[PDB]
Amino acid sequence: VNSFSGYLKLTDNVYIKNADIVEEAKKVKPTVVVNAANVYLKHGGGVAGALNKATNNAMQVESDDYIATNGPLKVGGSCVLSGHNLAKHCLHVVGPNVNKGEDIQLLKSAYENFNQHEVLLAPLLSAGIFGADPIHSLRVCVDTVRTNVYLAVFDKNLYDKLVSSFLE
Ligand SMILES: CC(C)[C@H](Nc1ncnc2[nH]c(-c3cnn(C)c3C#N)cc12)c1ccc2c(c1)NC(=O)CO2
Repeated sequence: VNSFSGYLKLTDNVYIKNADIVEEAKKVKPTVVVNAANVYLKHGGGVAGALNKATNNAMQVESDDYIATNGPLKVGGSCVLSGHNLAKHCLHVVGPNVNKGEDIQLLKSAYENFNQHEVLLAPLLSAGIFGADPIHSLRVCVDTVRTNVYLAVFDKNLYDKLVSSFLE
């Protein structure tokens, strides 16, 4: 149904909210929820672990079957799979992990995957333990994505910092 509510409008197509992406998926029933994935789709921590646990491991079982037959994704790439009980589809997107020395330049390619979907509920790519500067990740999102993106950032201080920085 895509019933998003309580978001701050940053640009004509980018919205942000201080919220857990899992709770937003349950409330919104979006057509697409984005997972902040790794190349072998191992959903142990961060956003991926939170989405997988909310599907009672159904996401991991599906992802393991996909990987066994197709092999790993590339950094900056994506994969559409079932959204299970959270969404119609899950778009698994691999942002670069700069704490593991991956190229930050690939974050544009990661967000470019969103342009295949009219509307998406998504997290901030490459932020948290992936190590990118969260203000830079929001700028790449705004400059790259042309479709409607609703960003859920589950940290009040980080949310207030991104909004404040964007309004400068
Ligand atoms: C920047 C953070 C605010 C963001 N985290 C989140 N953002 C939005 N909804 C969230 N729910 C939870 C949650 C819910 N339950 N649990 C046990 C967790 C956890 N962990 C976490 C979460 C974040 C964390 C790690 C990341 C990425 C983004 N991006 C990447 O590319 C990979 O690494």
